[PDB]
Amino acid sequence: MVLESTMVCVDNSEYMRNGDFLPTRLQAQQDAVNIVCHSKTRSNPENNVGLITLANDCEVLTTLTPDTGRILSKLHTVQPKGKITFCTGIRVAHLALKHRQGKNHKMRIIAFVGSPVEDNEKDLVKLAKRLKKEKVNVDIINFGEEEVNTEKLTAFVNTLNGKDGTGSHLVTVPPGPSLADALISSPILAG
Amino acid sequence: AVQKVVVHPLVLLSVVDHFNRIGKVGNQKRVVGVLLGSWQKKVLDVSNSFAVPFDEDDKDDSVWFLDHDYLENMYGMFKKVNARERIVGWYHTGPKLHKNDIAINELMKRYCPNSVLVIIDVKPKDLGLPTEAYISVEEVHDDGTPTSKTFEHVTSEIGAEEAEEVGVEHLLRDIKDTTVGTLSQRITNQVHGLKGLNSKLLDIRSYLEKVATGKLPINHQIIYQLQDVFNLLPDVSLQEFVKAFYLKTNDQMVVVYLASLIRSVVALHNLINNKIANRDAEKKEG
Amino acid sequence: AVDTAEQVYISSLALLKMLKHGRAGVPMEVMGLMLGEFVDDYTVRVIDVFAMPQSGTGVSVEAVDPVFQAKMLDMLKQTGRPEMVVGWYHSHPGFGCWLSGVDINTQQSFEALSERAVAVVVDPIQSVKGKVVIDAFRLINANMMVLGHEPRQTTSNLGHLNKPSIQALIHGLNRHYYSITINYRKNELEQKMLLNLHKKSWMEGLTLQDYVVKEMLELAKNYNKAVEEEDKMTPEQLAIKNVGKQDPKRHLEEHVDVLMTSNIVQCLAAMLDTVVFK
Amino acid sequence: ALDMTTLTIMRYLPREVDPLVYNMSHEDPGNVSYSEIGGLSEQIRELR
Ligand SMILES: [Zn+2]
Repeated sequence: MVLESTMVCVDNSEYMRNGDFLPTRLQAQQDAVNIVCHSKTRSNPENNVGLITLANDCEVLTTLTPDTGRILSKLHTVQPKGKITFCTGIRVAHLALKHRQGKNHKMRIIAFVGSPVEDNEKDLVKLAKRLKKEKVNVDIINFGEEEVNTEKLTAFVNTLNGKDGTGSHLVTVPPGPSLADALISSPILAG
Repeated sequence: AVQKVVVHPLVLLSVVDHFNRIGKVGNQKRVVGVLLGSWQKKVLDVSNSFAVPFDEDDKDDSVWFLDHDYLENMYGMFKKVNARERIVGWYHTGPKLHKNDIAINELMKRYCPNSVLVIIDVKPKDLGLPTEAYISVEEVHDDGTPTSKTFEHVTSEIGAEEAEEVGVEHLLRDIKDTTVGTLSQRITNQVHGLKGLNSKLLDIRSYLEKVATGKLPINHQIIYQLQDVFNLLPDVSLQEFVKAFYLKTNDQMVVVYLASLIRSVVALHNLINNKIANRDAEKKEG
Repeated sequence: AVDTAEQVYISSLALLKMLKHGRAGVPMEVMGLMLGEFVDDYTVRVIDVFAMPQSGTGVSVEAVDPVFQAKMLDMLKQTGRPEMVVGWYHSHPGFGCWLSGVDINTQQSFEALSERAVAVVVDPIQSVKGKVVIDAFRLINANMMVLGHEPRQTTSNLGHLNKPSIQALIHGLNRHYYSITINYRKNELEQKMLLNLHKKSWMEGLTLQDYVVKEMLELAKNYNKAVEEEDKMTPEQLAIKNVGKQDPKRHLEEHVDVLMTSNIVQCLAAMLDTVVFK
Repeated sequence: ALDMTTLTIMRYLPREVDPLVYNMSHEDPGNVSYSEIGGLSEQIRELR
């Protein structure tokens, strides 16, 4: 029963309203959260899952909890419209994992990007080097739309996991409609 | 709403005890706790309160975390102790209000329909009262300021408790008319002369400083409207207040005289009582 | 293995919470758990107190909820530092401070749980800042009765303990228990903020506007002087009286200080008239 | 209403069973018929 707590970051935006992935991108994002929460529950019952929108407002939608019932309710009525603000959300997610009293549980972040982020690449790279010092694994699955090639995120992931680091997989949105199961397989195959 | 914000003494101490509890880390530079109080009437009275763990970050004041579980579990257990007790707002230290306060306020607004922020200062100074009351609302300014969403100051008061200063006031206290007009006048001159001047001085500095850093010298109607209300008296030259002559000046003499004439009669009673006390009672050679 | 005149230090927050919780539950004798610190046998300080949710059973050990204690402790761990509870604090309204067989049964369980197991008995009889009806009691073992109950290495502390002495109702049930001295825990900034919030706040200290004054004063000054005119007749009687045998003459009518303070403070309004304003 | 422990006035509430007072109040009924026994020659004349 490996102990891990994951502060996932969901996305709610006009981009998320687009339904190219599955019937709706938001529904597909909810499905992706459902599998990861189930996977954490299979790995350990005590595992804590918490999520928050990284768009416009980046607070805590749900405090990390072993029970997944709160996670499902937060996914319901997510309401999408805010422009993505990944930099504020990523900083909040890393510190929030430290905030949890049970720091013994392994700390991981899974995020969904629905829109291009208007941030200096150096600024996110500086956050990524700080994230590397924090040594908390972050894997991001881009959903529906993303900055072309997620170039800033690819550099951010490399800065986050450089020098033979975890190299947590970064999933650029598959072009056009993507099956949720196709999205789920890459994180299950490797972090 | 929030016509007045009485804060119970027990809550006022509770903020200070929390600051000592987190005194080990001075990085936070403020103490944040859920403020629980009863909306019995328009008057808001704060009662027993608990402090939610919170971190404020200098990085754009966007890295702010409030634990949903701590706020929900503690409030429910505290509500079980008092049915009257309900979330009524939140309390923070850090006398200068941080920009992050409005974002924290939005979460506070969600928890309580008409919540309030009390900026209690754990380190007390002089003048006024420790708690500062602010309520954040969204509206369209009549003149036309964009957004017009800001905290609004509200009147604040101290709550009533029994057997509370036996721990503290018993050592000192001065409950008598002996010090009235002996030191009480000194305190008012000490603060109205200096503290009242300091706020006016801030506006006089603002004539250029508000242009330099302030919202505007010509801004916030009450800057001129309230100042003009304060200038109910003209402020300069003829005045027509103490220079009334036939009016206030003549009255001042009548009352001062009526008050003074008692003192000549007063001296008579005190002097003769001393003469009997020493001239006869002391003089008992026997 | 030897008891002493140990001192229990009550933090202001613990005392304020106990009386407020007690006042709310005075009809139903509410009980609570005292989050004290066992720093050493000689000195025990209760840094914090928390109120148990009202329990139907009473002040009994069964009434205390184990689940509530664990969850409350976890909240204390996350925010600030938690401390092991010294003992149970509770209110007996009928008898200011007293001990009961029901009380001993809970006290014994707390004694088994730890050592000092201090028990506090706050009550509705109260004064604005001078009652301290609350008292602290610790049971004495029957086996320990053969041994001296409280050997004293310090005479002065026993003398301070002697000043409270015993209560007549407490004396009735005193056997099998020993009173333990309670003192306020050191209060510094905490004392200072209430001190700042006393004359300035609890008492009237507007200060900016702290300073009737000329409207009803003329009536009060005439009335007190009229009372003096009648009262001064008694001093006139004493001087005329031979008073060979000492007799009370209703002197010290005074009111001279009351007239002096009222006339002078109102006359000090001249400072407001020409100095505080223009 | 008096506080159980404080013994101070809490609210003003007026409720009295007043059984004897009810007999002295509106207990008596009024007969609707103008002429239950007729005989109204002065009853609806001089008395009215
Ligand atoms: Zn008891």
